[PDB]
Amino acid sequence: MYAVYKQAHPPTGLEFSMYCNFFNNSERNLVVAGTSQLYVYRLNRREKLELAASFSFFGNVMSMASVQLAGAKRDALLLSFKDAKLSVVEYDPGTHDLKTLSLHYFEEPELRDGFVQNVHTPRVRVDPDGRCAAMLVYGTRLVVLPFRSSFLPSYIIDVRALDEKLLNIIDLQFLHGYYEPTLLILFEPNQTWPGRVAVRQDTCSIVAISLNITQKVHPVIWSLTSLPFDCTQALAVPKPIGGVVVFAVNSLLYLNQSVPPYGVALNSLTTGTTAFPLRTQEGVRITLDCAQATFISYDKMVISLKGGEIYVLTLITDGMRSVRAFHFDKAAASVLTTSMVTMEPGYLFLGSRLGNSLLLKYTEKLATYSFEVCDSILNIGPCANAAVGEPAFLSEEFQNSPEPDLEIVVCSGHGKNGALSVLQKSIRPQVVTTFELPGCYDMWTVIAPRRHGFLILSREDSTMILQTGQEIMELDTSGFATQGPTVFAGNIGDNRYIVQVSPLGIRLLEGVNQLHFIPVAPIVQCAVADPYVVIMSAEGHVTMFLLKSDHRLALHKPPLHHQSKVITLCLYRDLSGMFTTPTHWCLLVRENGTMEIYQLPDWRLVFLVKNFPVGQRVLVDSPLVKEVLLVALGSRQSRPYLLVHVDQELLIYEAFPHDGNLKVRFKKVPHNINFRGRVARFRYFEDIYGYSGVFICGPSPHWLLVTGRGALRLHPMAIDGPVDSFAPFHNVNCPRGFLYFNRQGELRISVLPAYLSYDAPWPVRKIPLRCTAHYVAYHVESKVYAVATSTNTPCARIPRMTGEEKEFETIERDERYIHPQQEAFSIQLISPVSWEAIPNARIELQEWEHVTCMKTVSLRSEETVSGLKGYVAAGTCLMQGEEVTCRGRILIMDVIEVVPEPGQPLTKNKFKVLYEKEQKGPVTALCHCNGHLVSAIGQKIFLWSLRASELTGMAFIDTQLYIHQMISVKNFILAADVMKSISLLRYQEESKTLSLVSRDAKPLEVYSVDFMVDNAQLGFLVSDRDRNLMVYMYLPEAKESFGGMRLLRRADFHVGAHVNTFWRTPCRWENKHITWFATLDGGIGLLLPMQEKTYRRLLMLQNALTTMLPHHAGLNPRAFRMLHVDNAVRNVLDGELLNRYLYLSTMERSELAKKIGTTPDIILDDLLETDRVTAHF
Amino acid sequence: KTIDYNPSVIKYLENRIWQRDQRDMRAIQPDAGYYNDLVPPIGMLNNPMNAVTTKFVRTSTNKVKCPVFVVRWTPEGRRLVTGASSGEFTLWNGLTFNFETILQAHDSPVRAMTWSHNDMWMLTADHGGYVKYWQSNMNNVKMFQAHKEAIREASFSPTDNKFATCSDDGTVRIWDFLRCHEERILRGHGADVKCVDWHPTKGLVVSGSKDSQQPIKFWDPKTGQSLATLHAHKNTVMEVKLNLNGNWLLTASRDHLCKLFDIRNLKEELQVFRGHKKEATAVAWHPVHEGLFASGGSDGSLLFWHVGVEKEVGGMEMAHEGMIWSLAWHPLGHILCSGSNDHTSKFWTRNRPGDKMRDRYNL
Repeated sequence: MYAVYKQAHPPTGLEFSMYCNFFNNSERNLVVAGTSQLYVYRLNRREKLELAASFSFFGNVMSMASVQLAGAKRDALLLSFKDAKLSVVEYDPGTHDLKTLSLHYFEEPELRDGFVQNVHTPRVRVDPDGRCAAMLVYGTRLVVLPFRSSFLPSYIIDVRALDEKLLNIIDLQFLHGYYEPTLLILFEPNQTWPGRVAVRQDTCSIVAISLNITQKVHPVIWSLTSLPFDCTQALAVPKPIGGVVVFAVNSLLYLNQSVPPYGVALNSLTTGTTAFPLRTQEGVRITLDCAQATFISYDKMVISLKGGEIYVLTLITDGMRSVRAFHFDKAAASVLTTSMVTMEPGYLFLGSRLGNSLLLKYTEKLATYSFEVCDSILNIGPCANAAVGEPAFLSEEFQNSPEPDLEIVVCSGHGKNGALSVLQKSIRPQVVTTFELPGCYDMWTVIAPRRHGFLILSREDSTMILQTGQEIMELDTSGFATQGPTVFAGNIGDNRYIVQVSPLGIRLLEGVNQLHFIPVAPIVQCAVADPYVVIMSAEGHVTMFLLKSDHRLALHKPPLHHQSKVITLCLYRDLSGMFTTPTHWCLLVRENGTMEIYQLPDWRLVFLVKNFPVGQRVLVDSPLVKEVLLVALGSRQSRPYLLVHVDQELLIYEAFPHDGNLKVRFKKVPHNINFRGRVARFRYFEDIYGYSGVFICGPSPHWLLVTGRGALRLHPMAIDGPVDSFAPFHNVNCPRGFLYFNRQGELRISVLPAYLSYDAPWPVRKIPLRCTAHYVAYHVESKVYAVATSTNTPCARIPRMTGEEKEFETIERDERYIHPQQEAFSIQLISPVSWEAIPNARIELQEWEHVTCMKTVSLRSEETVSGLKGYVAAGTCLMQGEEVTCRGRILIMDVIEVVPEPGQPLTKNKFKVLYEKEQKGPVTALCHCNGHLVSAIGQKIFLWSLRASELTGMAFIDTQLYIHQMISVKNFILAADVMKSISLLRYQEESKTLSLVSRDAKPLEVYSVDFMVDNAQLGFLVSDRDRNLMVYMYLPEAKESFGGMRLLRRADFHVGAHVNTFWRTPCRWENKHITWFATLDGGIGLLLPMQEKTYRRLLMLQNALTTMLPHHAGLNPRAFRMLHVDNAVRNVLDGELLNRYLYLSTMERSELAKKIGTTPDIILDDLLETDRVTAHF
Repeated sequence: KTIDYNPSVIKYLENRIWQRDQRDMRAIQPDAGYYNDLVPPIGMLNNPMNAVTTKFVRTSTNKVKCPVFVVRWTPEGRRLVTGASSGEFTLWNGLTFNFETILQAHDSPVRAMTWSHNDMWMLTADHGGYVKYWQSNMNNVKMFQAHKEAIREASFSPTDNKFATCSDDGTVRIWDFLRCHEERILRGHGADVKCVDWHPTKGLVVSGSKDSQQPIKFWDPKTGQSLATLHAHKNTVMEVKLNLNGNWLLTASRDHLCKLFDIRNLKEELQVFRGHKKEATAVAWHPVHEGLFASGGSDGSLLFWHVGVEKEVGGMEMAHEGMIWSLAWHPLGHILCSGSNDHTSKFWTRNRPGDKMRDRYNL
C-alpha cells in the first residue's frame, strides 16, 4: 500500500535540441532536452561538448523553441508540457538556476471539444524575426503569443472556424520574408489511410495564414489543395529564396506562391497513389517518412533518413531566385536521430533517443561534403528487457561479504545502434596486493625521482616510511623523522622537493636526504600545495612558507586580523580559472561562522560569506566546520568545486562567474551521501585510470569524478566497509591506481577495473551488437547471457493460404523500388568474462519467426540435489500477415559446458536445445511455477510438465485476448493483457487444476507487471500505456470489491516514462523487497514499501514541499504525479521531491519542520534510511 | 480463410518499445509487400481512418435461413453468438468463421442481447417478453418475464447490478440483477419505446420512442423521475447510443438522419449525419477510436462516420443486401459484423495496403 518512488538513474535519450543564446548574447549553446530534463552544452576545442547546466522538471517536455525577446540580454526558452502548458523560462545570473518568465495554463473542458482522449501533442513555433510565437493546442486551437513587461496577452484562434475546414493538421511553420508573421499550416481536410488509396487518392493542403497581431484578424493567403496523401513535416526555406519544402513518404515538393508547384518523386510507389504532377529524381531511391532535416546557411539541406543515412539536398537555384531542380548525394551514415541542429558553421548535432547522440563535423570535398564523427554522448536507449546478473572478476579479498554482488544488463538502443548495456553501481576495486598494518591511521604517497616513491604512514607514536619500485619494501635510513607522528607530507615545487610536517618541526627533503629543518599550540593540519605552504596550529594561528631559490622555505607570517579563531584552511590555484579580481588563493573559515577567500601574495579579503556553516544554496560576498577543500576539476582544471564537512553532512558547491572582489558565486549541488590527530576526508587525486577528482572518505566512500564532459559524477564504494584513508598510487607492479586503508587496518594496493566507463552516471560498458536486442536472460549455472537479436533484411516473398498448402509470391517490381523489411531472429550467447559473443553458439530461427519472450525458466528435474535446473526458454511464432493462421513453437534451451577448442577459451559453453516443437497457436508468454512451464498459447494458458524429453499438458484456463506478460510466485500466476487487464491465477497442485482468482474489471492497456512485496502484503505492480504505476491487491474481506472477484488499486503514481522491466531484490525492513524498474526513456527507478507511521510523517512533508518551494518552469509536483490525467488513490511518495528536503539549508530545513510539527533530526532519520537500504547494484 | 489479429499485435508490441508516438511511426506504404507493418487500432491511435472496414470477409449464413436481429461479440473476442428470428443462438468462430454450435434460447425472435462489464453474464430478451441470463459457456440460468409485450433493447449500469428493459408497451422497467426484482417503472413516454442506453458513469437512462411529442426522454434510475426531454427527430428513433466517455449522445432515426448531442447541453445541437438515402436503423460506436462509428441503413447502406467531418468518411451504398438490424465491432477495433434482415450476416475488415479496391462493394 504505502510506498515511495525513488530514481536511481536519470533518463538518457534526447528528444529535442536547439542552438541559442542561453547564458549570454556573446556565445551560443547547444540546448538539448529529453524526457523531463534539460541540458545546456558548450563546445571546447579535438572538439568535445562540455556540460554547462542541467535542469530537471516535474513534467515531460513535449516541445521546445527559443525566441529572443525585445531588450533582453539572453534568449528565452519556450517549453511545452502535456495537456496544453506553455512555460517561458530564462537563465538567471546571480542565482544560477532557471528564472521562469511566464506560465500559460490552457487545459479547459471547452477547448478539448468533447474529446476526452488527448492524442495530439502541443507544438511551439516561433518567428524568424522574433515577432510572435504560436502553439497548436489539441490540434484544434492556435495560441498566439505576441511580443514587443515584455509579453502581450495571448488570444486563442479556433482552427476549424477558419476557411477550408482544417480538421487534421500535420505540421505548421512560420515562413520567411513576410512583414507580418505568416504561419504556414499543413493539414488534411479529408483524412485517409495508406492502404485505402483508391477512393481517396490525395488529400493534403496548405494554408499560409497571415496573422495581424494588432487587429487580431487573420486572412488566408496562398492555398494549395492537391498535395500527395502522405505528407510529413514542412520546412521553411530561408530568406534569400523563401518558400517551403514539404517532405512526403515517397516524394518531395517545393512550394511558393508565385512559382508553380515543383515536386519530384523518389521511388516508384507514386504510380497509382499520387496524381500530383511529379518528375523522376535521377539515380536516387529513398524514402522520407521519419526524416529530420535542417538548413545549412541557405540552399543546402542535410537530411537524416530512417536507417541513419545522411543526404545533402542542394536547391538548384536559377537567376530569378526560383527553383529548377533538386540534387542528392549519399554522404556518411550516422545515428537513428530524433533531432537535427546546425551549430557553428561546420558542425551538426544529432540528438537520438535510441543510440548515442553524437556531434558531426563537415567540410567540402575537393559542393560535396564529408562528415567526421566528434565525441558522442552516451545513451541507454529504450530499455526493453533487462536481466540481473553476477559479475565475473570480483577479487578474493571481497569474497565473504554478506550482501549479494550483482549487476544489471540492459537491452538498450534499437536497430543499427542496438546494443547491450552492462550497468553497475558502486565501484568494485581490483586488489592486487594487501597488507595488515595496525596502528597507522594516516597515509601519504609522494613522488620521488612520475611514479610514486615514498609511502608515508603516520602512527600515534612513530612514522613508517616505505620504499617502492619493483618490490615495495620498508625503509630504515634517515630522511623523514620517524620519532613521532607526521601531520602532512607532500611534494613542493614540481615533484622535486618533498615536504613533511611534524608537530614540532617542518622538514624539507629532496628524496632520501634531508635538506634542512624549520621549527615552529601543536600543528593540526597543513596545506602543502602550489609553491606556497600554510601551516595552522590548534589555537588558530596561521603561518605561511614559500620556496625561494638561491630552494629554501621562507617564513612569511600573514597579516591577519583574528576577531575569531580559524578552524580550517585550503589553498588553491587557477590553471584555467575564473577567479579574476595562475593565481593562488587561500580559503579560511573562522569560528564565528564565516568564510573568507584570500588572494595569496598579499592577504587582502576578497570574498566573504556572513553565515557560512548553515548550507545556503547560492553564496554572495559580504556549525562546527571540520574540513574544507577547493579543487579544480575537468578539462585543463577548469571548473572549481568547494567541498565542506559540517555536522556529519557533506555539502559541495560549484563555482560560476558573476560580476574589487571575486567575480564568482557558489551554487549548491544535490547529494545521496551522509556522513553518519586530524584525518583528512577530502583527498584529491589526479590521473587514476586517467580520471581526476576527489575521493571522499568516511562511513560511505564516494568517488567524485569530473571528466572532459564537465559533468559531476558521484560513485559510491560499499564493498570493504568504511574507508579511513586514501592516496593515489603509481608503481610498476601496480599501474595508475589507488591505495587505501580498510577499517580493520589492511592496506590495499588497488587498480580500478578497466572494462567499465566511469564517465556516465553509473559505470557502464556499452556493448554494440549492430542488431536489435530484444531479450536477455542470465543463466545462473555456468554464468552466461542469452540474447535474442534481430537484423533487417529486404523481403522478397508473400505467403498465402490456398487451402492445401502455403504458396509464396515473389515481390516482382520495378528496379526503382524500396523493399519491405523482413526481420530474421537469432539467439546469441554472451560471455561475462570478456563481453564478446561466444563463437559457434547461435540458434537461428525459421524464415519468418519472431521471439515473443525469453526468460530464465527454472523447471524441476530428477538429476540435481534440488529439483530445479534453470533452463532458458523462448516462445516464438511466425508473422506471415493476417490472412495466414499464426502458429508458434516453444524452444527450451540448456547451456552446457564442453571442452574448449584450442585457442578459444570462450567456447567452453554451447547451447543444447532439449525441446523444439511447433505448438497449436502462437506462444506469447512463458513462466515457471514450482517446476512447471506455464505458457500462454492464444486465448489459453497451458501449464506444462517437462519429462525426460517432452512437455505434458496438465491444466489450463480460457483467458482473454493477448496475454503478453506473465509472472508468478508460489503457485499464483499473474497475467497481463494487451487491452483488457491483469488477471491473477492460482494452481492447486494435488488436482491438476488451474483457476482464476480475481481480475481487474476495468479495461486497461498494460505494459508489464511485477510483485510489490511487503511482510505479508503482496501487491501487483502494473505499468500501463499512459505513463503510470498502480498496485492492485486481492482483498476478499473488503466490500468495495466483490467477494473474491475484483482487484482494487491501492497506490497510484504517474511516472513520467514507460516501464517494461521489473527486478525484485532483497533489502540491503524484515521482508520488504525493492521492486526495481528501468524506465523506457533511459532511467532506472525504485519502489520501496514502508510502514504507515513512517509514511504519514513524510506525506505531511511533501505537501509542504510542494507549495513552499519555487519549482522549475512553475510546475506542480502534485498534479504531475496524479494518475493518467497528464478516482486517484495516491499512496506513493515523490522521493525525488523528498530528496529536495536535503538540498534546503539547515535554517530553512528547520522552518518546514516547525510548520508541520516535528524536528528535522527525525526527518533526516526518516529520509536517509531510504537511501541506505537502497544501495544495491 | 482467416483474419488473424496476432501478427498485428506482435508487430505492435515490438514497435511499442522504440516508437513513442504516431509521429515517430514508420509509414506503411501502399504496396502489397508491406503486409507485416499492420498494427491494430491501438497502434495508430490518431488517423482513425484505419478502421474504416471496407474489405469483405465472409457471409455467415445458417441452414434454417432466419432473419437475424442481434449480433454481439463474446467479450474475449473468441466467438460470435447471433440472435435470429427463431430464437436460435448460432455461435460463429472468431478467426476462421466456419461454425461452432447452435442453440435454441427463446421461443420468440431475439430482440436484445448484451454482455456484462465482465465476462460473466449475458442478458437476452425476446419477442414474447422473457429475459434469461446466460453464463459464458452458454448455459441457461434463471429466467423470468419482464414485459407482457415485446422487449426491444436492454443495456445496463457501470456495474453488474441493475438492468433496464424497454418494450412495446411504452415502459422502461428497471430491474435488479440478483433478485430479478422490478425496481421501478418509467412511465410517461407517449408510445412504444425501442431503445435504451445506460450512461457509463453518471447513472442516466436515455430512451427512444415512436411518439413524436416525447421522442427522447432522459431518466433517473434512483428516483424514477424523467430528468429532461429532448426533441430531436421528426419520427421514430430507432437507436440511441452513448460513448464510453459519456459526453456524447448519438441518435439514429427514421428521418434519414443521425444526430450527436452533448448531454451537458441539450438546448443546442451538435452536427448531423446525412447520406443515408433510406432510414438509418443501427449504430455501433467504435471501441478504441473515440468519435468514429459505423451505421446501418434500411436499404443496406453501411456507412462509416467520424465526429468532426460533415460528409461521411466512406462506406457501402447498396452493397450489404437487405436491412441491417445490429452491428458489433470486435473488442479490437479491426473487424466488423452486420446483421441483415436477410437470412445472412457478413463480416467486414480493414483494407489491405496497396490493393486496388475494385470489387463489388467499393468500386
